[PDB]
Parts: sequence; structure tokens; C-alpha cells
Amino acid sequence: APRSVDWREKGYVTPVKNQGQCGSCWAFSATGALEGQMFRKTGRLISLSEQNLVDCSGPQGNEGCNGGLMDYAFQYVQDNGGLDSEESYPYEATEESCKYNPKYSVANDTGFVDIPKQEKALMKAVATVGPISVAIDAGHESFLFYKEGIYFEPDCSSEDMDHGVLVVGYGFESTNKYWLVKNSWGEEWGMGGYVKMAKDRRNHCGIASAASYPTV
Ligand SMILES: *C(=N)c1ncc(F)c(N(CCOc2ccccc2)Cc2ccc3c(c2)OCO3)n1
Repeated sequence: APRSVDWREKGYVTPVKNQGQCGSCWAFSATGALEGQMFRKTGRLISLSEQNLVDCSGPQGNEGCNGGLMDYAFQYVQDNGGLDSEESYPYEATEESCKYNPKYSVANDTGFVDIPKQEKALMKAVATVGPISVAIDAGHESFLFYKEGIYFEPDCSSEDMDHGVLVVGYGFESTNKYWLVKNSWGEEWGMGGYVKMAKDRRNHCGIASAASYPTV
């Protein structure tokens, strides 16, 4: 693979969003992966509606602001035949009745791929596909209060992840490998909304344990 990758530089990544006090990280991880895949397919980068996922993907297993899985979101978009734009269906940070309107659908998917559970497979996916949805163990104050540099937490689990985020690239410090992760905690958290998660450190915080992307 290339020694570093940053899909932001190629136009695949919308600005950092803020999930607020709703357990909708999964929805933001899923929209970020589908935003990348639709951009690779069409050349247009269009922010997608997490609210549509929060309100409408119960049949596929999601639980609104109580949590959900990116793969259940990709399954909803396939079963539904579409997903509305953020502009048509803006975020409210509370689960509400489903308001999906196919007129304003700007994305679709035909399933999803679960990446083998190892960092070399993750690297190959990020280099060949685009941004990849992943889950991490974010359940340490060291994560909550992360500001900059490479995130390493000696108590991180590779098995017990609790937060969905988006890997948009990977690289190494010029001073030590990292994954470049877009969070959904707004731009004031971490490095403009991003975190450098340790890479090639025994699948630190389980970043390669639940990685996937949608097919389009
Ligand atoms: C995100 N803000 C958030 N908040 C609460 C919460 F319970 C979760 N879950 C998803 C993030 O963690 C993972 C995603 C992918 C893989 C492994 C972990 C956990 C969760 C809660 C509720 C349901 C889930 C998952 O699926 C069935 O319903 N995220």
C-alpha cells in the first residue's frame, strides 16, 4: 500500500459533524462511508442524512439514539432503496418518526463488505476503497479529553468497542504510525474533529475488529 493515505485530499470527506447527546455515532460513521463511496461513483460529494438513519432503520436492528451498527445502516439503505440528503432531512439529535422521502434520495447501496479483522487488511481497504467505517474502544477519559498526537491507551480493548467512527487515511509521524480517524464530536474535539489512533500496535482499541464499507 502507499505509505500514507488521506482521502480528505481527494474530495471524499464532508466536514466534521456533531452527533450531540444522541447515541448516533453509528449513523455518522455510516454516512461518512457512504459519502465516500457515492463520491467515488459519481464525483459529487453530498452530505447524507444521519436523521434518516436514526428515524428509519429500526427494522434492520438499529436503536436510534440508543445505538446501532454501521452494517445495519448499510442494510437499511439497500432495503429502503435510498437515503436522503442532510439538506433535505436535517439532523435533530433525537429519534423521531420516519420521514424518508424518495424524491430527495441521493445515495443507495447494494450491500456491504466486512473487512478481515487485522490491521494489514484494514490498510489495504483504506488504500483501495476510500473511507472505512470502524468501531473503537472509546470508553476512556483519555479519549474524551484527547487533544492531539497519536492516541495510545494501555487499557484499550481490541474486543470491546463502543464507538463508530470513520478511518479516512493513515500515515506516520515526522518526528509512530497512525490511522487518521474522523469523529462526530464536532470540530472542537481532538485535531479539528479528528484523532490519530495508534496503528500497527496490536489492533489498538479494536480499530480493525469491526471495519466495513458499503458497496454502491
Ligand atoms: C454511538 N454514539 C453509540 N452510542 C451508543 C451505543 F450503544 C453505540 N453502539 C454502536 C458503536 O459501537 C460499535 C459499532 C459497531 C461495532 C461494534 C460497536 C453500540 C450499540 C448499541 C445499540 C445497538 C447496537 C450497538 O446494535 C444493535 O443496537 N454507539
